[PDB]
Amino acid sequence: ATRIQAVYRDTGVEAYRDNPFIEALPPLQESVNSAASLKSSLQLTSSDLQKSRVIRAHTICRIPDDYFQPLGTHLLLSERISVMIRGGYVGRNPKTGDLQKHLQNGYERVQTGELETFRFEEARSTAQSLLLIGCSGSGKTTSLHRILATYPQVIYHRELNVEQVVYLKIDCSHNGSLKEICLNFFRALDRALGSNYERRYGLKRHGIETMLALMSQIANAHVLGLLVIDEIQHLSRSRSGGSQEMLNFFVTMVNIIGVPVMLIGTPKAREIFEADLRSARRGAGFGAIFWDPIQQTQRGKPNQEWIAFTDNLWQLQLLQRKDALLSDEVRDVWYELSQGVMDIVVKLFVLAQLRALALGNERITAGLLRQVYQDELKPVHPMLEALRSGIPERIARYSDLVVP
Amino acid sequence: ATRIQAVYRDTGVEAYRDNPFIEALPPLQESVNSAASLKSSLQLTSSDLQKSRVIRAHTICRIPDDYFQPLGTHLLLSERISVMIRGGYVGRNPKTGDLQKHLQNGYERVQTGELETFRFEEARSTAQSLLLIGCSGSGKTTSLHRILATYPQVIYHRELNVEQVVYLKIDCSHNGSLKEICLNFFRALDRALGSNYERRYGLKRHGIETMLALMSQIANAHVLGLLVIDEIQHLSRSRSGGSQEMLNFFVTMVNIIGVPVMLIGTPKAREIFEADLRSARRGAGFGAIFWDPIQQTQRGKPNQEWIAFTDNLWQLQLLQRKDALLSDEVRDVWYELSQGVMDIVVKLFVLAQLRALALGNERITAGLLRQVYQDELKPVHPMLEALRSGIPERIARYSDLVV
Amino acid sequence: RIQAVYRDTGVEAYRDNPFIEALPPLQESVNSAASLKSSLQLTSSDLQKSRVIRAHTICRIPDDYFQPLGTHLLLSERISVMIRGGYVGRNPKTGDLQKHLQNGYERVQTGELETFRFEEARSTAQSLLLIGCSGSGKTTSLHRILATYPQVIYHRELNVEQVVYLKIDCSHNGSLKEICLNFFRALDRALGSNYERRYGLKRHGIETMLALMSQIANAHVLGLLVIDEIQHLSRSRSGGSQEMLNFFVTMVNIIGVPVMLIGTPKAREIFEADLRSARRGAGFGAIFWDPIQQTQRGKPNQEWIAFTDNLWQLQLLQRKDALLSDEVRDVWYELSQGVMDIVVKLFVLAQLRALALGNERITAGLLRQVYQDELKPVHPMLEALRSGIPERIARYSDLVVP
Amino acid sequence: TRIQAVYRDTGVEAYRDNPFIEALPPLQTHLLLSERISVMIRGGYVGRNPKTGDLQKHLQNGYERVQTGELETFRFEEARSTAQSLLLIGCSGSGKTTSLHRILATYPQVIYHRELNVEQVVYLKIDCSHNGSLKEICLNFFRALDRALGSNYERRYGLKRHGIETMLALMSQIANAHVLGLLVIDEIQHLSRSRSGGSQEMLNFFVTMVNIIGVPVMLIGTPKAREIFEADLRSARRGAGFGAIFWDP
DNA sequence: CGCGCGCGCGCGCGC
DNA sequence: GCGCGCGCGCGCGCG
Ligand SMILES: Nc1ncnc2c1ncn2[C@@H]1O[C@H](COP(=O)(O)OP(=O)(O)NP(=O)(O)O)[C@@H](O)[C@H]1O
Ligand SMILES: Nc1ncnc2c1ncn2[C@@H]1O[C@H](COP(=O)(O)OP(=O)(O)NP(=O)(O)O)[C@@H](O)[C@H]1O
Ligand SMILES: Nc1ncnc2c1ncn2[C@@H]1O[C@H](COP(=O)(O)OP(=O)(O)NP(=O)(O)O)[C@@H](O)[C@H]1O
Ligand SMILES: [Mg+2]
Ligand SMILES: [Mg+2]
Ligand SMILES: [Mg+2]
Repeated sequence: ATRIQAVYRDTGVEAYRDNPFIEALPPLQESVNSAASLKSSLQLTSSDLQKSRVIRAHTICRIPDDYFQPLGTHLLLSERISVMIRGGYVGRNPKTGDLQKHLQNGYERVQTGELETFRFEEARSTAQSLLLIGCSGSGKTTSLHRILATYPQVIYHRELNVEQVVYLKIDCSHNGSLKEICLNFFRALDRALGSNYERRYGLKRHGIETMLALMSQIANAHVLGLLVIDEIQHLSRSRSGGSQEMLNFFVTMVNIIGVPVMLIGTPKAREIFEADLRSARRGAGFGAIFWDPIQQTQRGKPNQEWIAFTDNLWQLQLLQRKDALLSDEVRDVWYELSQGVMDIVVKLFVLAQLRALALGNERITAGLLRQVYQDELKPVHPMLEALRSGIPERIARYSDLVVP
Repeated sequence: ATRIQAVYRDTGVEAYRDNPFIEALPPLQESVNSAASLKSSLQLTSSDLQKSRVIRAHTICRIPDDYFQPLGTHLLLSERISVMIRGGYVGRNPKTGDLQKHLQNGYERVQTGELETFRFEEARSTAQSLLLIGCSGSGKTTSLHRILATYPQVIYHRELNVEQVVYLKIDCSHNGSLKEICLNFFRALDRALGSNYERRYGLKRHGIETMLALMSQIANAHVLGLLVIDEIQHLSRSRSGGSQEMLNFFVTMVNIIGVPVMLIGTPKAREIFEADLRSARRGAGFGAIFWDPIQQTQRGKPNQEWIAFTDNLWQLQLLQRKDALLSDEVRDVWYELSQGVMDIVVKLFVLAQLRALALGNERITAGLLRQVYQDELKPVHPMLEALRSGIPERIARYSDLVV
Repeated sequence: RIQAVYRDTGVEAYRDNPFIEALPPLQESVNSAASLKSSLQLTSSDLQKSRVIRAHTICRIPDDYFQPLGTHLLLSERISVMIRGGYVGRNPKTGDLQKHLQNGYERVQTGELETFRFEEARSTAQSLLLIGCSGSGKTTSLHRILATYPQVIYHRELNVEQVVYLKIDCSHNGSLKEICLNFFRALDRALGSNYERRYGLKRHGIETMLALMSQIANAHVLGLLVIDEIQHLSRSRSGGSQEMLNFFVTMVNIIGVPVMLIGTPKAREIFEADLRSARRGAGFGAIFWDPIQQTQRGKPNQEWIAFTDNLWQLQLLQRKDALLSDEVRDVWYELSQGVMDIVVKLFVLAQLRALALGNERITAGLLRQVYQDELKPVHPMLEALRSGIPERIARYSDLVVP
Repeated sequence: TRIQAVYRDTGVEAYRDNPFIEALPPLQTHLLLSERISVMIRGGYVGRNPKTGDLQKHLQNGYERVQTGELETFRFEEARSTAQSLLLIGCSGSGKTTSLHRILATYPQVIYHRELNVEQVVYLKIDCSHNGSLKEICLNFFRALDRALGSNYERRYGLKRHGIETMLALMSQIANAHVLGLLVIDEIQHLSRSRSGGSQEMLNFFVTMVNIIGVPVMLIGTPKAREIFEADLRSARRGAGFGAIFWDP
């Protein structure tokens, strides 16, 4: 563990009444205020602007890692993860030691008449699942990292020895194998938790069945509240024997041990989720969260969200000949070269900053944007010309590129 | 061993006379009375409307797991399970006591005397089997262990040193291999019965030959009353003739040990029980129960079942500006979207409450319903398009669906 | 090995990180490329020597003659930024941070604060792609770039050994078990160990041996991985071509070791299948190295002129002439047509032919003779570039259209 | 049969105090062939010299000098891989193999180093695949190696139930354990006379061996096998390190 | 501590 | 190009 002792404050939900695993997480935040906490930026003083060439380049190449502007779509994502984690613990409440008294009293009072029936079972799996699908570059990995960074990963409960783990992030196996997802599970858990599960069960020549049972044993021992699997699109194309095997193992994981599972991938992963009704409505239990590139124009006016995003990005420059205000003439060159894909915007900005910084004419203009677009982004050209064209036939040539 | 102390109360069935494992069970109930006791709803007070938005949203998200209304398809299933649990104990009663002198007298009056024929071994495997197949979302698991939770999971006798496991629910194996199904059996047993069978019998490199032997021995020791294997559709994975091995293991388990077995799956498992007459005959050894999406109009008059279901669901709204009664216009487009699937009719309601709650217009209308249908319930559309068309060629493209 | 010393850098975010301060100091781009200059030292006494000795000392020119071009200013900065940014997320920060976590936890749970951020640790790895023609010097250039940094550094304060770069290559049929054996071989060649013997000969699956690769690469914290010749992933059949890229994409996602991929334009189309195979194949841009053109504009290009003038000085002939005629240089580019390796080999073979013929003079006729006689399997593809035809050049995937 | 090494040097800058070079006889259309083979042997021996002494003193002195002093940069790992590979094209009955065997007959095949635990072999001539596959040329490597020197890799790794995978790593390991000066190969027609989609995989192995292992290889064939040296410039450029030698009467 | 048995996986050949 | 059959090696359990 990292030894975060647990402190118990009750919340306003009747279904979370006196649950030790629920009342140990940061309290229920409002929708607007929760997405405000995700706001991050890179700060630079006036002294850092009067620095030499190499230090400025090295500290300006840090923007993609630390700059982050929340979006309106995060208002919907944060609500789901709030109830996924908290809701899955409802059925996994450690029962009071006085449970047998109630059972025996009910049994003796139903046996002799005077009571029609009695519920002899309380524990039942509550866990569910969802599926967020978006084009590559939609900023889903970083968004999930920054949302989950608010939660403490592993805590400790003093009264009874459970070393609760809230979440752990893994990725799908490169060949779609099921006996490799367990090695990633062990590696991620013995990195996040303080243990050596990779040594004990990793190099031993156990079978597929006798190590899946081991992963299921670690997860119910330290209650896991969410397991997130990324790069699901690897199940597509060259899957070894099949993908339905891994899918229905995850289904068993959701239904039996009550650990909610969240799946992440590109819309190349819709080809594995539409073959029958079961593999679709069970693939997403809170529905899907389909993310799309941001558009320059709203229903009847330019999109203000992109305006705020572009302005806040444009404020972060280390060029001495910078222009404080941002014109529409050079703003419109961004969208005609980026099409709203959130990665290309920041990468083009950083690459243009480096080019201007090193060309000797440290002024950013519309010309440098296309000048650096035409050399340093060549292997991604044809996938964005299709988005520029807007014709569905040219868009549908690529599986990741979702038709509008 | 939760140590529920057994109490013996007599019943009215002649064949269930002085059975230790039948008299110590919940008493016989009428199916109409039994189905009425599955009713449940979310507990809401009037003051819950004046609460924080987040708390109200979290309260709404608990609807899918607490609201449950019994339909007309629960009478038959309740009756079948109530007979199937309790008919398998006639051929396993350890009430046999001093059976030496009676057999000796019979032998010594058959070897010489007027008795042409006497019968000695009256033990029989009285078990049966069921096959419950329905659409993915009809409520097989929920209704199954809401019905089956009126029975105590484990009952203990001390006059006879036996621990009785009345039922045990296990899922199938992901790859259709008998090696994984015993690990699930042991985990379910030691997760319900307090014990440690998983480490003792599961991580040693025992072959498949002896692990099944240990499983049979343990199931016979604890007089298991019902084994329910869920997700039986997983056997379509083993297309190298590996489903026959798993099927005949359960057939053997019914013929000798005597535990009744229940099979549950989507209609994609219908390709399993059609290779020969034996599979189909024993797949439904006491009938088969097939479920379908609930229909809006059974006849010219509207169906009262769906009307009652949707009216009872409509009263669980924490939106403040709520309509007093459920309008016919929004009701007719409620079926038009879910098409009778019991999971989607509730998920649409929950997600529309969450959408109107976040948007600020705390009221449910048809337009918002279709907005939520298009935006968020996206991957399930082609199957619902096929169900909306009504033509057989569209439906005969997905294996899960039944015409 | 190297015993670490700690010198602070100018960057505010590269501060207190042991794996960054141990590296050489941040240098400017002008002196980074200028310091990467090599030549062979000669004396006037070598004029009177034997033919065999002269031939053996002039055959060494391609090995130790390196004049930086104008493109190296970008490559040096790119590699330095990648190496120093790889270690940003891989910094030991669990020194006394436990009390900070507990204080923040009790402040968020009970007090007035809400927006605490546990576990600032993450991955900051980005990928680079270098695609150029076979002869553009994309291998010896990278060798000279990373010859500046020490291979492995031993840090005394904690028993951790750091290796900053590792050089492997894709081989044969684009299988992952190629690169596990290659990875172990390179790692235990650079750092004296027996990793290949401990893990190679054993009967091990692909997915179990990749985990050992990941574990050992995370033990000796690796700041860069170079996979040269990724053109072997193109003609290779089955589902291995996409799965090797899958492995390299997930290597820069969890472990954090940045990956740089080097190939020829034959492997230009291994990425063009999808969007994710292209964005995740060039993180900080992709560098395409075109061959030297005769004129950058209406005026002649000074890069080629400087190259020829500096390369001309490395001659050892009795009747040698320091000056060179314009006719000599004009046919020099005509025969080779932009590809630098062919230039240096044509020069050295012409010098060898002149030395052994008995005529101690270099002339354009001898250059044409050594072009025709020796470079027989090289010219049928140089003809397309010499003729300047778009389709003739576009016949092959080895050479880009312009 | 192995002979002791007599280290006699000559007035050359590149070859100096490197035991793998001065353990060879004195340096002083067949003239070009002999000169080319000699220079590849010695240049390939250059890039693998373990003649270094107290590197750690020098390396740490340079590190400390760069970290604080006025010296710009220090060039760590001055260890290259000097390998070159020509193509030899000529008809089978012309007599190319006669000159080949005459030139490689001049130098001793295997020599002995006593101060170092290395017994390097100057040349190692295997024949190309008769059926045509990746495996048999590497088995041929074991057979030629154990014919050259008293060895038993034919039993340990020749017919051992391994794959096409681990055999290659062992072959490279035993190649650079006794560093080869030349890997000369004849009859390259059957490389692509028959195939299974893997005609260029053997050339991929050759390129990898002349990149990391650092052994200069030689390829010999009749004008039939020129098809693979025409498809793309990577194979065409690497197919002629010092330039191809087409044989004429 | 040595030998016997079984099981898991890897490679080659056949369809 | 994929599935099945065989063979090889390793590990644990018992006397
Ligand atoms: N909300 C955001 N604000 C600013 N930059 C962002 C945001 N989201 C993503 N980025 C940038 O997007 C780049 C990488 O996006 P990333 O999150 O890796 O894509 P991804 O879809 O989540 N993973 P992948 O499957 O490879 O596309 C980085 O440069 C981030 O700075
Ligand atoms: N009578 C009912 N009243 C209320 N909700 C119901 C009813 N029947 C089913 N549901 C809901 O339908 C959803 C599906 O439940 P579930 O138990 O998964 O059925 P299922 O058929 O086993 N799904 P699957 O295992 O994939 O076939 C749940 O959200 C239940 O709450
Ligand atoms: N800057 C340079 N100045 C002089 N010669 C150079 C230079 N760069 C490369 N060369 C020549 O190129 C040789 C090595 O580069 P080269 O073999 O072409 O690598 P590469 O072909 O680009 N990488 P690859 O084709 O994937 O193996 C050197 O020995 C030189 O002869
Ligand atoms: Mg991602
Ligand atoms: Mg179910
Ligand atoms: Mg190279």
